Amino acid sequence: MADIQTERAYQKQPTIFQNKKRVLLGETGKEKLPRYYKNIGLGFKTPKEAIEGTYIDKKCPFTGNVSIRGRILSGVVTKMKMQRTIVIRRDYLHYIRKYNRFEKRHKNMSVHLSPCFRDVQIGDIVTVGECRPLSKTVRFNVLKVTKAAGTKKQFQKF
Amino acid sequence: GISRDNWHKRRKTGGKRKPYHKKRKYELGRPAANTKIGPRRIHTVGVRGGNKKYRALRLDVGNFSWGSECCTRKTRIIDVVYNASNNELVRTKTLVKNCIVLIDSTPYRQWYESHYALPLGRKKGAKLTPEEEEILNKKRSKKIQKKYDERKKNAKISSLLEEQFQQGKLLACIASRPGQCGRADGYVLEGKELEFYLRKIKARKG
Amino acid sequence: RISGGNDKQGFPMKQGVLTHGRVRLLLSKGHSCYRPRRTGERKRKSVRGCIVDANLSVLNLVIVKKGEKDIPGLTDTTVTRRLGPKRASRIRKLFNLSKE
Amino acid sequence: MARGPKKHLKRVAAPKHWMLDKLTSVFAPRPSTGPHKLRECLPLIIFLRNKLKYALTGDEVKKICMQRFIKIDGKVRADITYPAGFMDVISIDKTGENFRLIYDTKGRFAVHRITPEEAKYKLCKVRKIFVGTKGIPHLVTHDARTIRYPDPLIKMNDTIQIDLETGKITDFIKFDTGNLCMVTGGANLGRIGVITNRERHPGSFDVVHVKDANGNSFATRLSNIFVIGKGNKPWISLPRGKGIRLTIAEERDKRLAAKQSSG
RNA sequence: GAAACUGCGAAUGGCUCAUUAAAUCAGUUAUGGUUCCUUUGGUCGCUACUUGGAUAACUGUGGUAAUUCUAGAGCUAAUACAUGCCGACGGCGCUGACUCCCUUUGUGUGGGAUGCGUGCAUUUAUCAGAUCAAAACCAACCCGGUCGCGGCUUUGGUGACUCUAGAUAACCUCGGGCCGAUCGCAGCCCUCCGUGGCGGCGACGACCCAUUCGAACGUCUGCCCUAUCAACUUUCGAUGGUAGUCGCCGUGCCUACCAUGGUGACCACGGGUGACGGGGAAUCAGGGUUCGAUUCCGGAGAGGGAGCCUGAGAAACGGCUACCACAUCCAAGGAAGGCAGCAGGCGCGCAAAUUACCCACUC
Repeated sequence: MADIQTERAYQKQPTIFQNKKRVLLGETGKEKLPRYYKNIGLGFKTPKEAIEGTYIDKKCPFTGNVSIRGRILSGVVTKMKMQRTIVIRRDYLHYIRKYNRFEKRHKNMSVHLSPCFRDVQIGDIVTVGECRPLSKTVRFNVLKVTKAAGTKKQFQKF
Repeated sequence: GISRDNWHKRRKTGGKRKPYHKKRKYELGRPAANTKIGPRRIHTVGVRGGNKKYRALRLDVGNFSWGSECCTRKTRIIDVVYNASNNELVRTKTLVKNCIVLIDSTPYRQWYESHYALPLGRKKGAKLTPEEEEILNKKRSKKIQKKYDERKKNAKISSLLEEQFQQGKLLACIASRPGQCGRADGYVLEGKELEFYLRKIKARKG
Repeated sequence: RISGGNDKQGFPMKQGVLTHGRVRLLLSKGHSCYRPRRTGERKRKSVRGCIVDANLSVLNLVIVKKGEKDIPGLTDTTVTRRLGPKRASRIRKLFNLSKE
Repeated sequence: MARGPKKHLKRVAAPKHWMLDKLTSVFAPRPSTGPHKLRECLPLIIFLRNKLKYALTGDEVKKICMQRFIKIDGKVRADITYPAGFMDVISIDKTGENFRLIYDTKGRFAVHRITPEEAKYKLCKVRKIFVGTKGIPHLVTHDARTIRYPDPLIKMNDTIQIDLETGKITDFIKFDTGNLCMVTGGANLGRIGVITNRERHPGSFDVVHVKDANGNSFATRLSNIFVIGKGNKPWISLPRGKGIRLTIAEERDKRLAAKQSSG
């Protein structure tokens, strides 16, 4: 919040510039930084916390340098010990045709999760879309979070 | 020789993989430019598709922008003072993208003093009056002093730059890739970027 | 003037190899002592250094200044007809012709 | 290994609609690089040797072309494997005849003779719209033609008419409901009908629904629809059978009843 | 019209199945993360009536036991190699000596001597991108009118761009971006007697868009036997973050600093395979079992490993350099080599054809 330059190099959004002319503000002041953000398409909506926020993240869909294309998928949040990335589980049934019966299977995906989502928990349901390769094992990025079709965080009044 | 392939290294599970084929030519890599400060030395290489690429080994001069004033000019490069990635690059004086450098203030000072009709880099009267006062004051029929309110009411520079101009050097940041373009070229440090790197420079050695 | 020669075993001398021995060099298009059979070909082959010794099969020499005496046949014989020029400015330069 | 581009074609690998025999040979003509895709063209040698039968061998085709008799879109072509395709005109001024390439309702090029005043124009589908330097607008067609200064009402998926002596636009048809079209790919290849609905998806493929003269209904991806007339009437003459695609039982019954094929 | 120089092709075709178990391969999708000879269509006006020197074929003299080995001497060309005008600057922005009019300045004007930059590509920085709901005061005015009221305007496109087009300040590659010192057929029209040109048909060539043929990298789901294989990976990069280098481009691809991650009983990690994958083949009431080196499609490799030149395209073997294993000739100094192409031979073994004829057909 109050400080974000925790790295050895200065952190800023590309395409935003601050004028060093007409700088007078009197006894008070206003934000020296305007905010860059965009529409993703496909009927998704940009979070309020991306527009009203102050974080820097170049891999963010709403406020960074990525294009959402190809497949849209969903899965269950299962681990989150990395920084700005999480692991999700996908479960399915496989048909074996000699018998007339099914077999249970799973796979894991590592995905990139930006700030603007900040109340996610293990067992939440998440929707993701493809990007260019973002790191060695990461190809997908979080577009929406939900806990519909399941029990509450704490008691039923949540 | 050198190569940039994905298949020489292990998978998500920690398991090995065996080679699928010999090294291909499209997987190639080459040694680094390691560009120094010094009089121009550039070499050229042929690249995939028959195109050409330029590699700078020595550079003495660059193009820099003072974005606050919409002024850009060809300028001498003096020294390197900070590098976010590795300290051996400033100890050996190597020039790369987002490196922090010192540049000659003169062509910006000459543009400002002739545009605003005011002094900038001056200490005392002995470096104002004896020559070049005729840049500042001349006959100007119905353009003499009050019509320069279009200039004078917006002339004041930031205190952090007025302290740099008196020493004859400005801090700047490299924006081009010199080992790929053959050019060293960028912008003058200002505002909170200038406060950030002045704190980092002082906290390292001072 | 000394213009070159051949070793025993017939290997040629070439300029810039500063020894009395023979050596093996990787030759390429534009060097003497090699003629490429394909575009971009290079081959490694034996050549003799620049220094003259008793070992040579033959020395090549060219007369750069004549004496007062005549050497039999070699300096008696008058010049042949050669072949004339073919580029237009070359013809003008030979006969001192005007531009018109 | 594959160290560069290929330059042969095996006869069992060649496009099915050319109707090549099994036993004369191992190879087929590789179509010359050009305005139409390798799967979607007819090489000029297959038209002169196998369809029109003016030549018995590839050498008899070579010595027809080198005499400068054959024109495609009004230009003389000496290349025997040149890739002719949909809506092109071929003219043979020495025999006095003109042709246009159009699909038969079984999904293959028909021979279709035309009158010399209809041999003066062709129909083109729009692929791209863009702006170049100095703000000049550009158009691109299904057959690689580039046009400067198009009419600002001409949009994506529309059909334009061009005169062949000058290469400039004369008139156009908008893509909208109720216009006549022909199908140029998939299983419905070579059918004709009116556009009746367009269903759209953001990402992936749009789908068009089309209605027949006999009241049948069929659908395809939007990339397979070519518009050929404003409302009910086409801007080009059409081959025997007019795109109606009768079933194998109707085709049996007409073949018995009409006694055609020298019965 | 021999030879020779220059251009293009030789990266396709043909042969084999050793390696290879989420690898290859199949169906399905993506480049809004790249490159692209040729074809086809756009585009092609910021000494000059024609420049420079120098080699091959050829002529002439040689060296070595020996090879598609080559040296010294005398001549001469270009669409090879290297220079460089003319024509059509008349741009439009910025400076502003002076000058004229209402109002000494400021502020509204119209002229204007004189300088500087001024095509498309290239590197970096900055600017603008127009549209929506409702009134009331004040400075100064567009405009209909005069000393307070009506009424408005400006590239294109996608589901989505830090897209395309536009404006400003500089850079620029040079020896190291473009804008023709080239070749062949028929001749012409004239302040016109062989002159000023303008012009008909082409041929070849080159920077940049778009095509065509592709190539490369990535998404989702799919595999034979094994526990006498239960835990594995990890600055010797393992999983992730920030900045950079290198590369045609995305990316631990690699480097510095930091974090402590990632996979497994829904079988990881390890071992085996007389394992190249698929279209397919034999047998078969219904359900199945077994096979697929082999004419079509994809991959890999030219005795074994490694390195590299040329080019749009190769880590090429009918290209080159070296080590390792074989092996031919010699005057013992040296030189030359790769049939898993077609015929043919030896060895192996139960086990497999002629050292024939032709470009007539298909390409």
